[PDB]
Amino acid sequence: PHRFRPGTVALREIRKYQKSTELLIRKLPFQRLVREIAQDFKTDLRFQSSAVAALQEAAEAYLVGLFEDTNLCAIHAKRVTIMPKDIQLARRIRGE
Amino acid sequence: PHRFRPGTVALREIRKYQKSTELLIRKLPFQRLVREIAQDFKTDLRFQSSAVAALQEAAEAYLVGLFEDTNLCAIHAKRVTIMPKDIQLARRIRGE
Amino acid sequence: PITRSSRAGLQFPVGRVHRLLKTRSTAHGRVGATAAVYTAAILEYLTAEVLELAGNASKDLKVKRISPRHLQLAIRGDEELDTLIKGTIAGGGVIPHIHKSLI
Amino acid sequence: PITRSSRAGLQFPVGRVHRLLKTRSTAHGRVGATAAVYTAAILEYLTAEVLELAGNASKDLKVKRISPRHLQLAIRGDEELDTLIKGTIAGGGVIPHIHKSLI
Amino acid sequence: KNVETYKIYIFKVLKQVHPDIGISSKAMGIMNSFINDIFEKLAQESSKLARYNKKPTITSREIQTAVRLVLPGELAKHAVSEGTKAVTKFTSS
Amino acid sequence: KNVETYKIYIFKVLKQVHPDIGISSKAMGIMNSFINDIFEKLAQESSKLARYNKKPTITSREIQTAVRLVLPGELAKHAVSEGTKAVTKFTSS
Amino acid sequence: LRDNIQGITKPAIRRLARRGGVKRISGLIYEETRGVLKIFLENVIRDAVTYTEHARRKTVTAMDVVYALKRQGRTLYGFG
Amino acid sequence: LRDNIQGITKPAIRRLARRGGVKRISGLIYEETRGVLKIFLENVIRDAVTYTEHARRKTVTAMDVVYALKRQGRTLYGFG
DNA sequence: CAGGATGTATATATCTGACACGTGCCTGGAGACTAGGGAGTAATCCCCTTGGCGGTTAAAACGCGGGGGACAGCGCGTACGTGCGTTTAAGCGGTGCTAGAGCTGTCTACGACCAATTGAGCGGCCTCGGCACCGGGATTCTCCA
DNA sequence: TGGAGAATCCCGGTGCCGAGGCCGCTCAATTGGTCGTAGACAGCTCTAGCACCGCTTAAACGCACGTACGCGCTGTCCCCCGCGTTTTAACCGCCAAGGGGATTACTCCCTAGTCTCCAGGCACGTGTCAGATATATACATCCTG
Repeated sequence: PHRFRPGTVALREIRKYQKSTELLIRKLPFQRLVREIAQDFKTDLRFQSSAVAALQEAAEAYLVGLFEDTNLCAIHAKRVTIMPKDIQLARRIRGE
Repeated sequence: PHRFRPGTVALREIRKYQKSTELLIRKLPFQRLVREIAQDFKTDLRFQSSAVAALQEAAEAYLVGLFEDTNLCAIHAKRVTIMPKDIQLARRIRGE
Repeated sequence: PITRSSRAGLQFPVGRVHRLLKTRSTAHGRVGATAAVYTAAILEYLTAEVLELAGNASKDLKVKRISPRHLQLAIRGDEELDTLIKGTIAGGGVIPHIHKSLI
Repeated sequence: PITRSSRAGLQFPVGRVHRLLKTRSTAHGRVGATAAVYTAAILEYLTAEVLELAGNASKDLKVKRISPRHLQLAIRGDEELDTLIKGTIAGGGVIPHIHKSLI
Repeated sequence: KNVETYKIYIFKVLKQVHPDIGISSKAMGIMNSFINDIFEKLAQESSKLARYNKKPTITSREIQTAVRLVLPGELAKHAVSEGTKAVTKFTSS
Repeated sequence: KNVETYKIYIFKVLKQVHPDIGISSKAMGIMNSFINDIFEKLAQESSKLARYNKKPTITSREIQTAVRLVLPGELAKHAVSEGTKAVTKFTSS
Repeated sequence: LRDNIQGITKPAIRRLARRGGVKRISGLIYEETRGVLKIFLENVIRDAVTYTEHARRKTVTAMDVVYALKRQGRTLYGFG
Repeated sequence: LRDNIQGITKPAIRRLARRGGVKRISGLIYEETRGVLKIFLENVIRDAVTYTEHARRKTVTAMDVVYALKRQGRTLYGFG
């Protein structure tokens, strides 16, 4: 069997997803989530498709930046595995 | 001798300086530093005293906030002593 | 002649806010008096809230006068005002807090 | 009729920038034509810089067309433009960077 | 020249809220600066809203939307309620 | 309706800088948004400068100072030089 | 439209982390990321819905989303 | 003027860290803090001098400093 | 526990400058009237939203082996806290003065406003080449040896 | 290194649809002229920013001691990673329905502009009292035992 060492495939995905520019979250679940969230502010809202697309790009960019900061925090604590404490520290420093 | 354990006077100083509102940096050295820095942008500049005072308050508030973030980072790495890497991480996450 | 502030039940000046809005309007824009009443009322409400919190903080410290320290305590003690007021208060100091693991 | 853009040697429209400034000026303010020329020159220079970096990035990738990926690479590859342009480029991706300790 | 401020109105509000508590000059200046900042933010948001909708007139609707955008949560809700009450009283008088 | 954008001028600048290089529509939209953002920042800074000194007129000096405030470092230096060059060329004609 | 927050699957969060350079991901990271994303979307959607309601519209336009992102210092290029 | 950055003495930096809740301080923290403070002052003073030069003045006023601080999202209250 | 020293907390008289108040005046708010431009409302249409159905593969979900990373424990030596003698420069007070901020007066360069004109710019249509997709060959990287 | 094997780069061929160009038309830039205005400059005043000197003393500094903490090393285990098999719902494609957003027209009403009047809000001046200061003093805490 071509059993790879734990981490090699992770590095391959890291290299592959950094060179691509496609959206990573599935479109329909994100659209459903956006509609559910907007249901709390105003009922029976209609969403333009470009609005959902822009929301998806914004959310993905925000999450990528947050994960970059989280990885920095994880490296700071002499770890390679990110943890919820890392995300909490990153968001606290950013002022969120 | 009343030799205190290290860190007790540190805690007392933390308690004492947090309840006060006085400026911590000496006024004259800060004024000299501000004049030296401004010498690079325009020669023979005069400084209103209130301008130097406002600069001092802004600088002290900024440094206190930076040290709060640095302490957060140091506690994250399971340490009580802040290090330059903590300041660097804080300034990186803040976007500085 | 009665003032617009008295007409709307506000301590803040409706006329001055209207004039400031007209001065700050871009490209010969128009401003209604109702907008001035709304803005004056909201400024008065924010003043009342911040002053109430500051007076509570001052009373907690057994001091009869509001100081920048009390303003800092009141602003950082309320989540909404902390979110709204991100500026630096000169002479306000910091809220005394020490981490659990630091003791 | 020689256009102001041709008079100032700029590709960008001086007249349109002047009109935009006039309809953006607050409180019936005045705008001089020199301000419009200066602003048009600034916009043209920024366009030229960004397009030069993007074209270099596209040439490095052996393509004849600039895409949002090349714009992202050009913007984040220059410190000054990175500082100036903090917005999110849709479809730009991220600059490939793997931290040293992960290998 | 005379410099216009909000000190008198802040003092009236303070006497309404805390009749027996005074305010220092530095605290009064800080309050005036805070009110100026809030007014500037509201005016900027109202101008942006007017520009977006191609509506040259700024009315109570624009101020309400600016308050909802700028002020956070329950503070925005209570501010909107106070503004609505003030506008209703002004129109009824 | 007619939507006014900088697409033609951006294309002209590109053909001046890279004659043989083309550009996609999405990149054009992104660049147009970027130019609009920069123009908005410059206009806001110029308005603040005019308000601060009680000058109702926004002349080239206000734009120059707003650029020194907004663009960073060597980019600001080159932009100021280019703007001064264009202003001199416009005046000399 | 209920509890569609689980629609952001673990592979999707893993891909997002991989694009950001993350090598290993803990178990609770998915829940933490879902909460953070929900908060961010709540803020942006609230601002966009306020913009839409002011314009007396019932359709949330992409341009309102661009404005909402611009207000919070997260300018987006390409949709406006 | 030269080497005036050393006028921000180590006791002053220690007091600033104490106000920030710091219990233990490293040796290189003083030089790091001096560099960071120099950068911050460079930015603020550059903006303030730009504002002063626009007003055709040679004297930097508190208004210029306040505007420079406001531009960088560091609004200061207590000086106008 | 338990005593010794202690810095901080508590109480009180001093005063002292900082806050609340009184007065001139002048500038901005209020009242009234006019013109007109912008907001409110209604009708229309068209395309842009939502909803639904078939298929079906590519992705998500679930099991399972397992090895590598997180974390606890221990030693250790090195850097930082603490206290003291001392001196070095900051702070207070005063003085001496001149650069420069601030207000006022002119007036001429310059920008707002309107009308006519025309050419630049924008919307719609067509095409062909650069880029994307599918498949294969060669190149590079990795685990196990 | 070596080999076996997977991943990826490259190389090609074909398609396909998006960019660049062309044309009608439109509406805003341009030019000319007038008229007000504001900012560039000169001038005077008077305020404070700079410089200096003298003295005091509190803080910075250098040093010596000690000990707590950062860090390296080792072991344990548990928990994500990699891979295989099942399932499931996302996406493409197509079709229906309707609703609401954008446009146009009418109306009317609400605000800018101008003039007059007056009162309230802002510089200037004054009294007195709440808190900072100095001194005395109680008390809960740290440390060493």
